[PDB]
Amino acid sequence: MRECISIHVGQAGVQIGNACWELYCLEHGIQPDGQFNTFFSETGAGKHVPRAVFVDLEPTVIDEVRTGTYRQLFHPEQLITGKEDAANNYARGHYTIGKEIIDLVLDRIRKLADQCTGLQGFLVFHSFGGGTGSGFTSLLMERLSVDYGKKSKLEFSIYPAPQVSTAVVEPYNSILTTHTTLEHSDCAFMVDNEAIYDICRRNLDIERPTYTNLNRLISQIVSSITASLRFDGALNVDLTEFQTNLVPYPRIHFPLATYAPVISAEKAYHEQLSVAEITNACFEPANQMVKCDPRHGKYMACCLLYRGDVVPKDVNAAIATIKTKRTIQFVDWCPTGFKVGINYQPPTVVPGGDLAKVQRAVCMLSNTTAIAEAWARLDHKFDLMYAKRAFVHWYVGEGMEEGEFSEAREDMAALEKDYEEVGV
Amino acid sequence: MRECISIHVGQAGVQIGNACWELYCLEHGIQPDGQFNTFFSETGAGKHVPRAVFVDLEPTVIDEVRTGTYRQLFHPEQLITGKEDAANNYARGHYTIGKEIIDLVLDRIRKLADQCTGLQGFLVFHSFGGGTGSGFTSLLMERLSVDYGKKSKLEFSIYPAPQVSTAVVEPYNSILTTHTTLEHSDCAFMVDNEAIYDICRRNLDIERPTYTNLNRLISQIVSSITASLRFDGALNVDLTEFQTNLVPYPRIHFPLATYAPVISAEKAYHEQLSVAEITNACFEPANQMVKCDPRHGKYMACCLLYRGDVVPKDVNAAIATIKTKRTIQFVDWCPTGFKVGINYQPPTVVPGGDLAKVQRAVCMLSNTTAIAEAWARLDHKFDLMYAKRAFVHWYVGEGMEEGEFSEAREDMAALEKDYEEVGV
Amino acid sequence: MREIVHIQAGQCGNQIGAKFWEVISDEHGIDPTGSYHGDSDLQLERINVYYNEAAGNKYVPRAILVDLEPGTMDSVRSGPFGQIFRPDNFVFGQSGAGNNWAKGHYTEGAELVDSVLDVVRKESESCDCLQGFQLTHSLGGGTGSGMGTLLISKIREEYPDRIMNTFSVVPSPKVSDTVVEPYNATLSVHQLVENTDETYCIDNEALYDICFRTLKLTTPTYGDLNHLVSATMSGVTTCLRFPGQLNADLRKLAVNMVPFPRLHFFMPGFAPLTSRGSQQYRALTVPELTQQMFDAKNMMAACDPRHGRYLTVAAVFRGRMSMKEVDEQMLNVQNKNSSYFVEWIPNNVKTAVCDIPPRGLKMSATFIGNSTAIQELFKRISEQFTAMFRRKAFLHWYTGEGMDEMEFTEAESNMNDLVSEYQQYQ
Amino acid sequence: MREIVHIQAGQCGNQIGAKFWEVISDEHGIDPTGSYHGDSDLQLERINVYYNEAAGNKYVPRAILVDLEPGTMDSVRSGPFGQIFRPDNFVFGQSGAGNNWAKGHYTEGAELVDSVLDVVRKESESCDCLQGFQLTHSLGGGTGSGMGTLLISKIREEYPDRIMNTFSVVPSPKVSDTVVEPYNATLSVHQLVENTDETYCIDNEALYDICFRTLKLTTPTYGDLNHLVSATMSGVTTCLRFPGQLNADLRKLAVNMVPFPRLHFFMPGFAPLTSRGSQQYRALTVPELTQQMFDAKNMMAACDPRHGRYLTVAAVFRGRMSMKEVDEQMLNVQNKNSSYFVEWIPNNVKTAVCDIPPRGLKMSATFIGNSTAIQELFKRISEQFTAMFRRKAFLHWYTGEGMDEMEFTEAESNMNDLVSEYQQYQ
Ligand SMILES: CC[C@H](/C=C(/C)[C@@H]1C[C@@H](OC)C[C@H](O)C(C)(C)[C@@]2(O)O[C@@H](C[C@@H](OC)[C@H](O)C(=O)O1)C[C@@H](OC)[C@H]2O)CO
Ligand SMILES: Nc1nc2c(ncn2[C@@H]2O[C@H](COP(=O)(O)OP(=O)(O)OP(=O)(O)O)[C@@H](O)[C@H]2O)c(=O)[nH]1
Ligand SMILES: Nc1nc2c(ncn2[C@@H]2O[C@H](COP(=O)(O)OP(=O)(O)OP(=O)(O)O)[C@@H](O)[C@H]2O)c(=O)[nH]1
Ligand SMILES: Nc1nc2c(ncn2[C@@H]2O[C@H](COP(=O)(O)OP(=O)(O)O)[C@@H](O)[C@H]2O)c(=O)[nH]1
Ligand SMILES: Nc1nc2c(ncn2[C@@H]2O[C@H](COP(=O)(O)OP(=O)(O)O)[C@@H](O)[C@H]2O)c(=O)[nH]1
Ligand SMILES: [Mg+2]
Ligand SMILES: [Mg+2]
Repeated sequence: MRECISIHVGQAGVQIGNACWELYCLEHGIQPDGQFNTFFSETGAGKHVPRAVFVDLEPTVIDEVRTGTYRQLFHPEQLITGKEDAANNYARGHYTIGKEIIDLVLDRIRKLADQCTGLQGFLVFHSFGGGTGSGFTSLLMERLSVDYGKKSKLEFSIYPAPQVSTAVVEPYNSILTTHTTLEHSDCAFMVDNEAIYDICRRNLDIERPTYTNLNRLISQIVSSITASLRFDGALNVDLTEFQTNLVPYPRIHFPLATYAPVISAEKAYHEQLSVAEITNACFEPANQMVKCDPRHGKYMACCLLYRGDVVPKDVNAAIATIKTKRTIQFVDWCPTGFKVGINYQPPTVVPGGDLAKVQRAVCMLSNTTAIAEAWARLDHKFDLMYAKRAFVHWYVGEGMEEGEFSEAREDMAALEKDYEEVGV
Repeated sequence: MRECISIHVGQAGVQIGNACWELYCLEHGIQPDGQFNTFFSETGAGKHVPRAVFVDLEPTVIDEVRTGTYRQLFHPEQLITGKEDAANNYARGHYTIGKEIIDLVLDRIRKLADQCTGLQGFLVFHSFGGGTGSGFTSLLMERLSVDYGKKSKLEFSIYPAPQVSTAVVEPYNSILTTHTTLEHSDCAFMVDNEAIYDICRRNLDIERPTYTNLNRLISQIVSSITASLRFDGALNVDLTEFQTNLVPYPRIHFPLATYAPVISAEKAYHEQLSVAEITNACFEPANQMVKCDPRHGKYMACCLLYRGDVVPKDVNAAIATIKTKRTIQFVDWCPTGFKVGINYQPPTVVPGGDLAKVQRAVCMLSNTTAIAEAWARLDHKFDLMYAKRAFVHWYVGEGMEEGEFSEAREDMAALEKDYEEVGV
Repeated sequence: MREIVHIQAGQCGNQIGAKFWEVISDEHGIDPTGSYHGDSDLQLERINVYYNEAAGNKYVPRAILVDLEPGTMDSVRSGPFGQIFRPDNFVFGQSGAGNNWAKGHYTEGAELVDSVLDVVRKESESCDCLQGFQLTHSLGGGTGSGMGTLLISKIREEYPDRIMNTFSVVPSPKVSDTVVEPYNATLSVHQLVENTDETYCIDNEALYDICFRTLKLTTPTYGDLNHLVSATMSGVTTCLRFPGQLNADLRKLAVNMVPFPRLHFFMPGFAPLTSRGSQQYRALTVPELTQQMFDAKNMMAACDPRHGRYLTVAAVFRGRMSMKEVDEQMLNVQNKNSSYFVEWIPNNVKTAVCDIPPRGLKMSATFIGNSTAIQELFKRISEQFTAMFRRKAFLHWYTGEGMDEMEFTEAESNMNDLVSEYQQYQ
Repeated sequence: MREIVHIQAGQCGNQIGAKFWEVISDEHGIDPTGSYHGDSDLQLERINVYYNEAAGNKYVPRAILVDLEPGTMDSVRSGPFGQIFRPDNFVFGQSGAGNNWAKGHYTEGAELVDSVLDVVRKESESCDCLQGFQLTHSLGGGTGSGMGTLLISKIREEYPDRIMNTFSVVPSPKVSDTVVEPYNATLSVHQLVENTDETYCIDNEALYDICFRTLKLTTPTYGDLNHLVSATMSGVTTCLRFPGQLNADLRKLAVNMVPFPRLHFFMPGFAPLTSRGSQQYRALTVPELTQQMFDAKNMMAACDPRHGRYLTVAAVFRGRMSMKEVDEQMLNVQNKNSSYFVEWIPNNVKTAVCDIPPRGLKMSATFIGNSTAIQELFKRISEQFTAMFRRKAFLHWYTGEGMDEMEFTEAESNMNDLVSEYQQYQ
């Protein structure tokens, strides 16, 4: 049967993973003590065990998981630990400390694969900017590529925001990650914290958020992406289809991920929440989950994942309407720029949560030239930093070389050029 | 009926034997006061008495046994004693002090044989490196060979580890034992303490072990080896079959002994513990119960002893998978390199123990060219020691001669050469 | 005599197939457990056309269910009539097709196809006189399109003198359901041009139009659309399964509907289709039925039939009716509107009639049109394809499976030739 | 008339034998205590073929149970039908055979064989007209292989004009069960080539394939595999025990299946074998049964029958059926696929039919094929053996029992000659 393996790497990734697992449990009625095959590997005592890899170089987040509510759910191995974190240092992830743990991780992955009779591939959770999530993740991905080749390697990545950050070596790390996951990862789905905060401010009418809320939101999106593997419905999408439909050229593979309706209990009753409306919301500039205007960019390819009550006719109508709008610009070379997925199973509400129950929800994954601007900004930042050789002694002092940075910059430039070409 | 006699020699051997007997009692419901024929000789009062020979030159371990819990179980003769131990001196075992006790031991063995209507042979427990377990055991074995000839003489031996030891005349003794049990013992099964410790660290997640645990582990293996004599099942293996299947040439007769799954209560629930998985674990380099990499050596012959719930089809599949792997290298001249044994009776849990209850367990006995490296290392150690004539006055002062050592070294060299030849 | 073997491939193919088997089952009085509970001997007389009989008066459809992923077929089995199928006739792989024709046709599908062929052979061996094969699939995906085409190729090679007909769900001009649809469709169509005897072209947009404009249905389900398709499908083979005044046949229809070998793409229609509100308001006359049949709004393809000419149309009527009336109606249509019928083929309309009407209706009809308007669909697909291919957009997914540029160009060439041919008779 | 004496040797031989005696007992309506509880007079008419009658209407199988170790036979006695056997017909030694042909044939077995021969003589003296002997054993071990072969030698010397047939479990190409298997098998096979009239070659891998691919059985037990083997065994002697339209016999089968004296190694099969899930889905027709019979997937040896030619095949049908149909089916197979049948023997298929079908089935069939493909098994064994022998690996265990190198070379020579002979007709 259809089976996939999750990998959660870092602090952020692990946090996201916790939320995801909670959501999954809520969906499939599994208790916190383990009392589906797609995600939960079943054993001979009416016990369901997640099929995930949990990795951190700092033993803190993992320790929390091990002590908390869902400790009996997880295996005592899936949760892997180290001794000291990378500390926002790609070099300490990719070269120095990662090559101590990576083997174990690989072994675990192999074991998990062995336990499956049709592994669709991988879902990986990391962060552009973090020390572990940048370098270690990259290393892992390379190894996976070497091993499996034609198994799906999907990534969920926390992109650094333009006007806000939490680390002053974040441009370097991200750039390095981009350089060394450009020839491995098939899809890298993007979420941005600033964007999420903006969404919270606007749609939810909440202006005192925290990381937990963000994680929950991310988990919803993840669930939507993966809902076709675990339930019936017209147009059952696969993990392998995304690659086919959202990657026109192999270097160009960063699509944005957005969710609608993200709305509180008060204006759920006021709104109709029809299909068309939701679709419209999905394409609105402010509702997007990154800091980019899709008015400044042409949509190459979009993928829509309707979940709940949806008459396909209505969906079609909505799509037609979207096409009609002047705006919402598409590229010349992609007329058919839509993929549609439908599930009978509705979204699931998490107790003590932000979101209310809905009849129908939609998740949109869109690959566009709007991200080019973001990339350019990042490059500029990098240039500003690297011109004075700031922080370079840390990276060079653990493995890296002067020249690698230059190469990375060149690669970024090439990517930008490609994007520009696509735009024409 | 099928009957075998155990012999336990030394301190270590005696310790192992205690554990073994406990395990046996647990299996067959025999109380500590004696209230099966294969191991327990039955008398005319509903009383079951072990069919073993317990020998020590130091009266301490034996005394402990005589005072402890299972004192009423054992006969007041089977437990034999001396006055002073060899003190890590092969010469005081084989020549000086052993020829005082050996006759009595022989008599006891004869008596035991007389009480059987189909003696399959002997199981002997000693230690390469110890004073008694080296020399005395060798002496005993020679005598047995002289007497019985075509009765099975299986040995269970504690091989000295490479990077750790507990005696600084251990190379000599072991070498001597090897020299004088090369033309007598049919099989000499091997366990190494360092390896066991490593296993405990890795699989069990326990890093405060003791000798008792090790003994228990050894006993499990022993039980697995001997389970076919005492229970029903498809593919009932005999003590005589091992010799046939694991000894391609008469000098080459040291196979490694490994057990799976050796796992605690916490990750017994996480793991599926299927047959194939267990088989895979059995062939893994780290899981082996000696300090050798089987990647640096070709498997001549392997023997697998599945115990519990096993569909033979599954076992076959597992074996096929193993064969497929590039990696696990076999010799050119042995294509059929597998022997399979199955029992309906599962493993038995010992109260206050390390291991949890399992559905199915596997014991693997493998004869490989990986042990050649170990032998070479031992030889090197010996050479380093003997070059200065260190400790030789102790051995020469009780019987031995300068020249015997040289002969032993030559023999070892020959063995190494044979191994090399086999490798080609 | 006249056994038909059914193959259903991919998600859409299996889904439509499930509905089709339901409909046929109800027509023959077969319950989901394979028991007969009919009232007429006509129900069993030709049951062998679609069903195979087993011990205990059990009937098992001669259906082969194929997919590269297990989900859809698991759902089918879970479904109402799912237990009626032979378990050994579910043939599936483990890895998906990713909406990728190359995976269906050359790589993943290539690994599975031999197993399917073996089952097919087994079924054909049980036929006293096998008429041919019916396939159900989509053109825009990977499995139905790539794998399905592959199967067709294999079977035509092995059974070149049997009928090979497909019900093929095609992409719709407004609202595409996948991004690589043009590529997949073109790759499939290329193969179908040369390896099928007839293909019924179904457009989901047209079905939605039917549901909304005609049936007045606020909330159509894919199930409901599937039902309509199944009804059309059943219509085609009615004359094999029941008596009549003019007993049609697949081969007969082909003979009358295909004037040149490559022009075998038909627009299907069904009548009557009337809203549940306005049922008593309609008088169910053969003339009115005819009018419905010929109405563009009652077609199931993405064409305006008025933007082309009919080369030939086959009408199959079900129920009691006057042959006089039918013929007169046919004459009237052609005389009145001779411009919409190619002038070089006198009597462009063929009629067949089967006495036994479908459940709940006194009269019904199924329409099959070979119109030069179909060229518009092909032209639009070609435009789309070229828009992508000239930039080699999405192409690495296909070259990575061993396909070359030259194949795509060949496909384009075929398409254009087909369009040119259609334009000739326009 | 036509008494058959059964000998079961070693672990596998005794285990298979237990199952066989169960099956035969149920067929004849004999309960484990030797009491008859049947409904038909046909059940007792020829009961003497396998059973001996004792005081109080007790029936005791003419079975001799042999092993060098007591365990397996103790288990058998403990078993369900174990109490049905004559206690005096358990003949056992005390020391094991260590998977060592030399111990079975020359040393340990030599000490026991006279005792077995005495029992055999005693049984043969109770036969009005003894047809022959049936042996069950494995080829890869020590007891069944070495001891079993020895017994065969002795009995053929004493009863050279009786039938000697064996059901011999052979090693499987993928997953060997012992390390010295090639040596033991070669040593046995050498003797069987010259001392048996027919040998049914059973491969456990093929049985597992049957269980998994055909029967859809997730978790087959050795018991279940044994059952299948027992069913095949019963098939062979059906025509001695029951009436029919074409009454077969062991000797008749031999006559039709062995065109040259040394080529007497058969691939057995059984039909129908259908999953418990898909029982109502199958129509139980003679044609379909025939197809099952001839399907390589339904064979019990480690061969691809399509990689050789059939010299002769014997089919034994059980139940009610049309002889016309049977003959026609046989003709169709040969005409259609004449390349798979040796051209120098017209009418390569022989058919027998017995009216009384096995329990729970209306029809069944047993297939016995003499195919040149069997050479592959022998060739593979020879390769393995040579791989070891050229390095004298494991040889000291055999030389220590008095065997010489020359015997091994002789065995190899025989094997190669056999292979060459098979290749002639290939
Ligand atoms: C005649 C002797 C004989 C040789 C042949 C080739 C025979 C003939 C036919 O059987 C009688 C085949 C048969 O008519 C079928 C096609 C229905 C079918 O059964 O063929 C097999 C594969 C075929 O080998 C290709 C088979 O294994 C086999 O043995 O076939 C797949 C199977 O899937 C359901 C089905 O498709 C060997 O004993
Ligand atoms: N959405 C979300 N973002 C997070 C979370 N935790 C960290 N981040 C973001 O991730 C980035 C920091 O990377 P971390 O994952 O914390 O770093 P790490 O992977 O543990 O690497 P080191 O700590 O450097 O070894 C920042 O952009 C944070 O805002 C979380 O729980 N949710
Ligand atoms: N596994 C295990 N090893 C033991 C045990 N006791 C001793 N050993 C090992 O055996 C070796 C020492 O030999 P002993 O058996 O103690 O010596 P002995 O046979 O009594 O000989 P002497 O004391 O020299 O007369 C060392 O390698 C120990 O680690 C035990 O209970 N279990
Ligand atoms: N009419 C109809 N169309 C369907 C159905 N399921 C999928 N589709 C259509 O089929 C196309 C997608 O192909 P699909 O069969 O799901 O992909 P595949 O499994 O790779 O062949 C799209 O045009 C969908 O609108 C269905 O049940 N009915
Ligand atoms: N089919 C089947 N094979 C068996 C059985 N028992 C053992 N075997 C097979 O017989 C061979 C081992 O020989 P065995 O009869 O146990 O040795 P023996 O007692 O020395 O003759 C192997 O190939 C086993 O797989 C059984 O009950 N059924
Ligand atoms: Mg961290
Ligand atoms: Mg001591």
